[PDB]
Amino acid sequence: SCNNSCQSHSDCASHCICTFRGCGAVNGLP
Repeated sequence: SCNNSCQSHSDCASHCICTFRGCGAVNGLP
């Protein structure tokens, strides 16, 4: 779903959590 770096939903999108390890997806999606 979201495979990009970010700190505060700066690069993330579509309700994608952002952390030190970049953005995250749901249900293990691309």
